[PDB]
Amino acid sequence: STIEELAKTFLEKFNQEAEDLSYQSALASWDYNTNITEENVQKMNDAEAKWSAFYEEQSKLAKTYPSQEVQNLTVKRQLQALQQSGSSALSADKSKQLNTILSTMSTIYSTGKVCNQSNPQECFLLEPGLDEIMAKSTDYNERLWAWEGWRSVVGKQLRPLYEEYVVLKNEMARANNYEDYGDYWRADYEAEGADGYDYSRSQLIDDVERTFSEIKPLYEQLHAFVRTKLMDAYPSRISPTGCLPAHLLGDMWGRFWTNLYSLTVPFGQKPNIDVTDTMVNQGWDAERIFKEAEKFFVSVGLPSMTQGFWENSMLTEPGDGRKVVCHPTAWDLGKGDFRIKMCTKVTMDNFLTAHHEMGHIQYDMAYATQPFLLRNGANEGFHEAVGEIMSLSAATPEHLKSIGLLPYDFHEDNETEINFLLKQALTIVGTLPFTYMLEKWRWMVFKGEIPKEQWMQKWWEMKREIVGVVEPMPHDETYCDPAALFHVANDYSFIRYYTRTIYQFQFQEALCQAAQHEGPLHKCDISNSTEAGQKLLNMLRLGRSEPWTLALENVVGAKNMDVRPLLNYFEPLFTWLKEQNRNSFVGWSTEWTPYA
Amino acid sequence: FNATKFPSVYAWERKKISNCVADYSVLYNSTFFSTFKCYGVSATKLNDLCFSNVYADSFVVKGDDVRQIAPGQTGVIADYNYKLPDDFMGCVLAWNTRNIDATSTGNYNYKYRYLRHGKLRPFERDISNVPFSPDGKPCTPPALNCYWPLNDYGFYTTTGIGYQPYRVVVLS
Ligand SMILES: [Zn+2]
Repeated sequence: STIEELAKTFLEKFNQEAEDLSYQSALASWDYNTNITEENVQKMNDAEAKWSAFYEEQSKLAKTYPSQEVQNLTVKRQLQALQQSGSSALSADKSKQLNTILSTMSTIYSTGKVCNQSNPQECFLLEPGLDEIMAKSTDYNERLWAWEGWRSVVGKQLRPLYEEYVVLKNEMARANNYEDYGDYWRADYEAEGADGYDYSRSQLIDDVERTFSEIKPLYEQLHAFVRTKLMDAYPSRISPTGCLPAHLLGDMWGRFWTNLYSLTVPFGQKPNIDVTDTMVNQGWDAERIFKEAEKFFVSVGLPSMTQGFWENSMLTEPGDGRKVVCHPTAWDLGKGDFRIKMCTKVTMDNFLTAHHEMGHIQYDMAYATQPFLLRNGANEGFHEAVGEIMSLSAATPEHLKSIGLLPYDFHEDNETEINFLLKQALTIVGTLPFTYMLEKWRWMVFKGEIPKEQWMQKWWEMKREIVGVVEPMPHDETYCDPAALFHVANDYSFIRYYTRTIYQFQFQEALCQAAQHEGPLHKCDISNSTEAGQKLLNMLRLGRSEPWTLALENVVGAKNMDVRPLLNYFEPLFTWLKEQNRNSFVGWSTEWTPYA
Repeated sequence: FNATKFPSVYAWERKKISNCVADYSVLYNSTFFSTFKCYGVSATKLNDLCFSNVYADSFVVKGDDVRQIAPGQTGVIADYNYKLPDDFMGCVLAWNTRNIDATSTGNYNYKYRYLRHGKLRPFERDISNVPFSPDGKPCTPPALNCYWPLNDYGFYTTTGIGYQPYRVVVLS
């Protein structure tokens, strides 16, 4: 008969059963996470296995219904989202091979050991010691040996598995009538709709590069100031005009430069606002912190939190001795249940993180009315971009003075603003070229353009071409450099960070422009202003029911990514940098390396 | 008066009350009632309107579905489980039962229907469990393209605010 009724009935059945299986799995996972034992893992694994089995058996069963004949965009979008499942279309033995390869890869990454600098008994692993030694040490040799040893272990322990895994993934993708695995990854941004609202995945490469050439001048203006401010730290080790060595960025790989503030400060004679004080004296707690966050959010015009959030969610370290990780997170378990799991403290970072997580929970409640298969973000960047503008707005001195944590006669000093802007730029700007490089290299690998024996060398070339980072030691083809990263050993996408970084500042510029704020954008607080909240909520509710271009157009006014707000945000910082740099800022030339 | 056991939607309980006068005036200082609406009258004509030969319809639903028990309001279960008339209006009273009808391990004793051939007229009750086929051809389950018409709700204790078991009574 007619295809439409068949598709409608199948979608209704799928939603019916998913709405129960997902909730059971989420509840088991939460029960395990709140109380760690040797018995909750079995329940969690049972629920996860049941849900995965049902999803795999029902995903590639409606392929009998063609996707070309559907007339509504709703049903067509749901069917398109459901059809792409993965390895289930392949043979059982191939699926088992892929699963074994993935398990071996994750296991070999998780249990890394590095043991040098003394008699070899002390094993630091990664999480206990390497993060701290990277984030606190000011010695060259320690960081260099840690970097080289960790890579020489993990890359040579992981490379053959990836070598076979890329081939098998490409074959599996070809089984689904795609052309490569990278196309499957970038297919998330494929969208169809009206005459001018459509977006082809092949256009993605065109967009991402086009914006980057507009960020190049500001980034370099940062890249100079850091370099010329490391002469004070390391006397004759980093080149006057050369690329920054990889292991001096304050992190293991170089994702963030946030730990270099102590070495590079504009004015050390003046402190920052409320840095870990006045809350001990005023006598606050977690409940008051969350109450103030809720007050700030209702002052804009967005709905307040439900009672179940206060009743079920834990907001402090348990007093019964139960072991938890309690890494702060916001859980949406389905059936209208939203929770926040976070161990509280009386620092400022907790104060801002409460607002950030409350913004994700606001996004969580935004699109709860959409059907099950579309309850997600517009793409992989919107969800993270929504929650950071709240942290941006909360840290302004106007709100801190309004609350009462600051004296009313404390003026906005000249040095404090530029200090705040520099600290923010030390984190936001520096993460874009790295993400762009990683995604481009992985896409090129999956494309098959680069042969099998020329992988690693080509990778390092991009390091000198986009981000301006030079390898500290030579690397042959045996290594697998990206395999050391967590997001690559357990395969995940990466361009979502780039998209999030652009979208968050687009959103903030639009909202503040709607807030009738005169002056710089760094003093923006949307408090006592409902227009920004109304405009943002006008977009939050869509979910994934419309192509992401229309979702972006509803607040910013444009249909693609624009980078003008990001440059406008750092305008005083830009002028200050151009004034201070009477030298450098003349780019980098890719011939200087530490070893030659 | 009240019972500890409540039926489902497509097996809604019907009670006929006659030769009785009730007030239920306690609703002034009654925060226990989640929602209370009246469509036919606004209590203005209560002085000159005595109650006789009334019907009480009782079932258990979800919060998001309480708005569906009203004239119009197409929804999903308002056309397949319980259809409201356009003229005969009484009152609707729905209250929360999270603390008694919800268990932390699960409660799957309430079912509902979401597949049917043809619309539902007012006061129409469907019980038979016949396999649903979108193109005729009486099926032999579990054959392909031959679905089941029933589902279970699954109210738990730690759900949200609209995904909780609400007991609903309609007085006609
Ligand atoms: Zn987040």
